[PDB]
Amino acid sequence: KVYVMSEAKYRMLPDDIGDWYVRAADGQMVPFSAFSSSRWEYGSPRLE
Amino acid sequence: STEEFGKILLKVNQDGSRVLLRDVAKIELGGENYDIIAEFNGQPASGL
Amino acid sequence: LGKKLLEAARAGRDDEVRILMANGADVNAADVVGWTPLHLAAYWGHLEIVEVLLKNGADVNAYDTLGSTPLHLAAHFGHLEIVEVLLKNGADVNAKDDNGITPLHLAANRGHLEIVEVLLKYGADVNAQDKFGKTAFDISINNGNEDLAEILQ
Repeated sequence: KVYVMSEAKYRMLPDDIGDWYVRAADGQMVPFSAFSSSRWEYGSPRLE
Repeated sequence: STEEFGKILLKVNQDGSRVLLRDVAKIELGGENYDIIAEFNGQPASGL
Repeated sequence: LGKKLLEAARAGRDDEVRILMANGADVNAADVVGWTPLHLAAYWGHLEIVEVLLKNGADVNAYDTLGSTPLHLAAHFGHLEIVEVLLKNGADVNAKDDNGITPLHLAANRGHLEIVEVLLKYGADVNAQDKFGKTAFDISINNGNEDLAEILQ
């Protein structure tokens, strides 16, 4: 297989989300912080 | 819920006004098909 | 020791929370994500423990690593009794997380009509905007909750 993924150090902290940029149609690079909001919640890690 | 499907954003107009899915469609829970209808002694019914 | 309080405050073990704070366990003890016992109590809806924590001097405006307060959680999860107790103990009603979201924004978004009125009663800025420039009214209009939109004019 061939796997693409972030290097460990860029996917460890919640603050690393804003370091990731997406290119818009107009060509400008947009950070995740620009078009996203985040919050801590609780959920199941194993649904039976 | 129908509430969440209704507020799906189709587009935003040039004057900044939003076009939601509920502005071009009716959102209700309904059968995958309306092809099979059953009655038990003339009374509305389903079955297996 | 402060770890047991975090776990006990979450579990809703009313008895153990008092026993642990009798041994002076950190009542502002934060977990990995920055949640105090008052966060876990506010989230899971433990009214008795929320009061017991605040009466033992728990930081009412304690914020997690994203800037969310116990009031944010209480308001968002339709906990009317806990919102009142928090606000009675001087909880910042206009508190903003790293996104600029307020307890009103959250309560309004989930349509907790009773909580919205309690928040407005304590001077919740109705014109308060998030990072996307949305008021609690903008939310009610988009949600189509006309009962809530009436309260925010």
